[PDB]
Amino acid sequence: NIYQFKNMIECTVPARSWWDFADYGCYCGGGGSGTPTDDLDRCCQVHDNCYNQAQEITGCRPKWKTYTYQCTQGTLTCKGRNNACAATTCDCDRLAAICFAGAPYNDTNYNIDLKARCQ
Repeated sequence: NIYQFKNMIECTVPARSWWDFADYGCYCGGGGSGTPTDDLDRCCQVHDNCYNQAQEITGCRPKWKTYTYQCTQGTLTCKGRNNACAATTCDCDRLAAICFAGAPYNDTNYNIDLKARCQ
């Protein structure tokens, strides 16, 4: 669920408040269309698409599905006790958190005008 995803981000990117990723570019946070503004935005686009794929699983709701994962000593892991839905969304979240940690963060792309620049 979103609470867990937030914690994954805090796990992989300790040097930044997770809020910095809540409204970035065309894909991070609200909005899910247009051309990704940079590498970080591409991470969010992939995450968006991943959730769309997971929701094709019967009764699978990415934003609310509670999965089993662990974050210790710099390692993020999705546990083996997850059913197909939980396993899928945990992986979507894990890959995005890892993607975030290796992508540059440009302050100029934070809180941009989605209606005007993401068409």
